[PDB]
Amino acid sequence: DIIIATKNGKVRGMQLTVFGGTVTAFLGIPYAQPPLGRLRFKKPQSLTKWSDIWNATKYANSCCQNIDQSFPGFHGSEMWNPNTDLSEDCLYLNVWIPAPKPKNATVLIWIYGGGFQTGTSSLHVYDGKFLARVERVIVVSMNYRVGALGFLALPGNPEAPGNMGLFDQQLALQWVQKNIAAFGGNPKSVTLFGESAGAASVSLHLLSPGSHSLFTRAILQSGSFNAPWAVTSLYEARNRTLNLAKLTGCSRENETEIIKCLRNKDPQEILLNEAFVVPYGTPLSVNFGPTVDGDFLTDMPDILLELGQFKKTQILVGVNKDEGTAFLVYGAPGFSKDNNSIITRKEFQEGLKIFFPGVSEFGKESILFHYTDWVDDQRPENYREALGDVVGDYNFICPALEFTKKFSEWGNNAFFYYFEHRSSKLPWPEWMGVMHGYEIEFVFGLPLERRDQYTKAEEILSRSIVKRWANFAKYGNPQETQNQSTSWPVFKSTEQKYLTLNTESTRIMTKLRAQQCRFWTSFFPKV
Ligand SMILES: *[C@@H]1O[C@H](CO[C@@H]2O[C@@H](C)[C@@H](O)[C@@H](O)[C@@H]2O)[C@@H](O[C@@H]2O[C@H](CO)[C@@H](O)[C@H](O)[C@H]2NC(C)=O)[C@H](O)[C@H]1NC(C)=O
Ligand SMILES: *[C@@H]1O[C@H](CO[C@@H]2O[C@@H](C)[C@@H](O)[C@@H](O)[C@@H]2O)[C@@H](O[C@@H]2O[C@H](CO)[C@@H](O)[C@H](O)[C@H]2NC(C)=O)[C@H](O)[C@H]1NC(C)=O
Ligand SMILES: *[C@@H]1O[C@H](CO[C@@H]2O[C@@H](C)[C@@H](O)[C@@H](O)[C@@H]2O)[C@@H](O[C@@H]2O[C@H](CO)[C@@H](O)[C@H](O)[C@H]2NC(C)=O)[C@H](O)[C@H]1NC(C)=O
Ligand SMILES: O=C(CC(c1ccccc1)c1ccccc1)NC[C@@H](O)CNCC1CCCCC1
Ligand SMILES: *[C@@H]1O[C@H](CO)[C@@H](O)[C@H](O)[C@H]1NC(C)=O
Ligand SMILES: *[C@@H]1O[C@H](CO)[C@@H](O)[C@H](O)[C@H]1NC(C)=O
Ligand SMILES: *[C@@H]1O[C@H](CO)[C@@H](O)[C@H](O)[C@H]1NC(C)=O
Ligand SMILES: [Cl-]
Ligand code: NA
Repeated sequence: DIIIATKNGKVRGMQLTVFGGTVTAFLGIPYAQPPLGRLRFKKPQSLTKWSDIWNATKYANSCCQNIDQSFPGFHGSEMWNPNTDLSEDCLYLNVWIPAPKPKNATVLIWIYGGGFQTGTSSLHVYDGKFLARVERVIVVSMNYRVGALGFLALPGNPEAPGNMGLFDQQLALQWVQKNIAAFGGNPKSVTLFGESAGAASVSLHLLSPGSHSLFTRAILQSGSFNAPWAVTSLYEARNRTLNLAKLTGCSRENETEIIKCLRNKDPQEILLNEAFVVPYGTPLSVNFGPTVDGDFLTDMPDILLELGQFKKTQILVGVNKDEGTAFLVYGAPGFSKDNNSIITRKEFQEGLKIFFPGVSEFGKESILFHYTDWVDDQRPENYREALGDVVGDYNFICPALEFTKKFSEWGNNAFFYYFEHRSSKLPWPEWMGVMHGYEIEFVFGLPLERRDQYTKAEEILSRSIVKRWANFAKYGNPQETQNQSTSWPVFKSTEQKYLTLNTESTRIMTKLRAQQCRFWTSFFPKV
């Protein structure tokens, strides 16, 4: 038996058998007063100490959220839905520590994605035991409030200031600082890493002064705050809030009176209305997300980035080959996970109307013109592939490249990756390629388990990525130094070198999506 004394009370863990060794796991440690009753929509509050032994032996509740439902019984979408009860009582975190207790281990903290509306840390693909076992790092992950209960904003009004989920994350970073030593971790070697909306969270911690001292380094997988979906303007945050207050019968004049009305509604009353606070959405709609609150974010983050106002440290940044395709089956016409989704030129034009609803007719012709310079005119997948690339280049790749250029221009080492391996167990059809979210299982080392029917090539690749990520955490340099690997060069503005990850041959390339990204980053803003 292992029991650890944390600054708030004793916690009891459990021991897991991994790869013929042992990992000690502490699942569901509370790290904040439960945000219930009058605490709804507030920043997380400090935890009251307990005298007993807390039995952190099962994953805790996941924060309230809407469950994905487009494909009932389909593992491709259900692997992402929560696997514990939904409750507002959900501010818990998990800790995996090597066996035996390490002396001064580097800590990796995971922040999951889910478009700031969904997510939970108990997903199978976020299991930190393999990293603990294989690399002797400590893995920490936390749950944070999502959707309206996590990001509803009437800015200035402390009854609902916005960024609550971000502050949840922050409080858990504070917990690791205050307690990870007791578990044998080094609070001075802490690396945030997250994917998608989690990677945008990580990026906002680089800007938040409150977070500057809570971590060492940062890994952004398929996400950054400069992505078009990542920050809600204060105008939209208030229209979205008033709309939700109308939809629930909570419109009052005194803005503080609205919040107490919203606090009396049931979580499902709010959750059911979240979809309609936007009149016309897109599949990338983030109805309740980060805002410039003047607390976590002291100014519009793009100004902070451009004027070097962020934590100076190393970053690891990267994207997947086919980021956009996932969104194509959540709304684009003629697309389906059950057929090859060959679409015509007309269907592609309505696809753009879906993803760019408020963009001029001239804007849409420019996208079309930029993305229909056929290598082979006769290829009938042409429009299908072009539409996924539009959505992927615009929503993930180009913003991550622009983030890495601007960040590295202030002198810190940056490393960029292009993940282009399609998991042999990927349940979505082949036309969807190397989708959003399906490098995570490689980062967490799931293919290291030989019983899981990943290929041998996948064991090698995951083993190399795990070593690169751990080396980045431990030493701020993502090399694999022992197995004649390709050396991973720094991303410099005036060359823009990146590393491709795959099974066949890891190579160095330059200026990824150069022409696409000039279009989206420089020209398209003018339309
Ligand atoms: C655990 O290790 C720290 C040092 O961690 C390293 O330095 C960090 C800045 C960061 O770069 C990490 O990735 C590194 O692994 C020890 O901290 C030192 O403690 C002495 C004690 O007198 C103090 O004088 C130093 O200023 C501290 N900082 C450094 C940088 O040396 C810490 O003592 C170690 N603790 C245990 C229990 O092993
Ligand atoms: C700001 O919000 C208003 C109100 O939104 C409407 O009411 C909400 C409760 C919710 O049900 C939304 O989906 C509604 O659309 C928006 O004004 C509406 O815009 C639509 C556009 O199709 C129009 O048909 C309605 O008549 C408008 N209703 C009112 C009362 O003005 C407005 O567009 C939002 N501003 C944005 C999104 O920039
Ligand atoms: C690919 O499928 C889409 C979606 O159709 C659904 O899935 C199919 C596998 C099959 O089960 C259909 O019966 C389902 O409706 C097809 O697009 C639909 O086309 C019909 C008729 O043209 C139209 O009424 C629907 O609104 C369309 N729905 C969507 C989401 O586009 C598409 O034609 C199929 N493409 C190919 C190449 O087979
Ligand atoms: O995952 C989200 C939000 C997210 C997104 C939405 C639809 C399709 C794909 C991803 C997102 C929205 C906006 C900006 C970035 C990411 N919601 C809960 C729910 O739908 C689950 N997701 C869908 C799957 C589809 C394949 C892999 C990714 C996850
Ligand atoms: C914690 O778990 C141990 C072992 O299963 C059990 O004996 C003990 O009663 C539990 N304590 C509490 C407070 O649940
Ligand atoms: C709104 O309510 C709060 C709390 O009751 C009060 O302090 C504030 O003065 C009220 N504002 C207005 C404009 O009535
Ligand atoms: C390097 O290669 C050996 C076998 O040749 C393998 O067992 C080991 O896990 C590899 N390490 C990494 C980090 O790829
Ligand atoms: Cl054509
Ligand atoms: Na390429």
